[PDB]
Amino acid sequence: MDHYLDIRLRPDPEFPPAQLMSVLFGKLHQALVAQGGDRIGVSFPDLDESRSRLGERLRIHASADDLRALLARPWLEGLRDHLQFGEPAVVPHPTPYRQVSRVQAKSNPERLRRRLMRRHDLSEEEARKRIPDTVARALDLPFVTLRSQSTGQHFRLFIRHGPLQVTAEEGGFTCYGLSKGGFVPWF
Amino acid sequence: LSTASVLAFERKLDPSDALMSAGAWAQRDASQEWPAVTVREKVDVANLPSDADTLKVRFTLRVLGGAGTPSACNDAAYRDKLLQTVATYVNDQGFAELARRYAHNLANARFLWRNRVGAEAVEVRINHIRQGEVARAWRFDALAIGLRDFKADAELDALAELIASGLSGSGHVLLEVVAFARIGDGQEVFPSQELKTLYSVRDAAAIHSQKIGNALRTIDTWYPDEDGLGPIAVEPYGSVTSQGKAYRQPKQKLDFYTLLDNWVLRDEAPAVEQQHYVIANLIRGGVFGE
Repeated sequence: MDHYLDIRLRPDPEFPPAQLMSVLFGKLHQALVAQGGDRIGVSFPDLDESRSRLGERLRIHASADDLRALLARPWLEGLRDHLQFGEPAVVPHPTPYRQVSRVQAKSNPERLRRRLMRRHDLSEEEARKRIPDTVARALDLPFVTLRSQSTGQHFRLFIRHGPLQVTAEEGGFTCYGLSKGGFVPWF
Repeated sequence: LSTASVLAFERKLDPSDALMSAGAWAQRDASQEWPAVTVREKVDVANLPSDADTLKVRFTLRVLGGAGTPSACNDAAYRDKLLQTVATYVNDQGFAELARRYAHNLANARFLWRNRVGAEAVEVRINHIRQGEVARAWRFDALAIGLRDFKADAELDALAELIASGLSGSGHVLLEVVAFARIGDGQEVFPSQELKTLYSVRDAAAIHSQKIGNALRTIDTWYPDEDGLGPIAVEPYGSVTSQGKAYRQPKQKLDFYTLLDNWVLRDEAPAVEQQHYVIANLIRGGVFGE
């Protein structure tokens, strides 16, 4: 990534930080996966595990040509009122190894029992008894509040931050920005 | 000359509930007969009809006037002194500054709280109803106009003059606000939550009157310390719910109560900005004294 674009979310009284960042992530998801591109990635420079927050600013790590069209796109724009966005800047030569990822697991015994009974044609009791209380697992990492048709209340967003390494392997990222199995430049 | 234990000021610029409906941007020209948005169950969420890309919000606004005029006051001397100070302020300078700021808020989509977020095009049309007829209309664009920045415009100036006249008591003023926001097909609106229960009138979703009047009065931009946040809804003690921090603390001299007490009893004229803030607070109304 030869150009780094730093999008700083400006504080606003009308909306909270969590809702604003959720809107930002949602808007970016459609602006990156649908738009295409070989490598599309962003990182949270303010990420801290003490407060369990997602950071007060975001950094989109992409190429120079990729960022040139990303900011100009209408979808990715228009939110300049609440967020301060600059232009691409060359990242510092020293860089750490960090991979941002998402944790996928189900915390509901019902989903597992239904999925099992709808495949092997089991009974209601067979699926209920087969799912014990030790089968309910969910990520405990910091999860930003994203409210959508999935959950009425604030729903957690599972984001896994990769440990710091020396060797940094780049490559193509996901569409919604999920980890594709490689780290990203950490500045 | 102590203060009056009983003080009340009737609110001015009091809006009504804000109804919501759905339609298409093409149909914006003639919003009549637009189907309303009905609450549904899943918790409860409200989404536009299957084929609808534009949201409509309609709420009226009245200008009563006589902001400084107290509804109830224990002492006559205090009331007269207050009225004199208010008259002096009006004579020196008119409400054109407040009217202009209010005009900007109405032009932009600041009233809408969450629906505007992620809104590509918001078109507002503010009419003027006199004797049942539309005397003069105006059409603005919320997206192009800065939400946190105040810019001068001919239409805005004319609207500010009309509002200033109404507040001064020249004549009755009625404003019909209509907003159109492009979100997307099957998107989810964010109405005012009720104590999840969504606010609904006549089996139609809407937004609370106070929730709109709170945003319309975001005129507090003179706080002692600025971190770049922008205008804060005019409130005593400059309190902010979302930020969880209270600016314009009582320790300083910028406090509303302190400023009013000094400017009335002690005849200490505060900065012009503070005078505007005090007039805005009086317009909002409340309970003072003891």
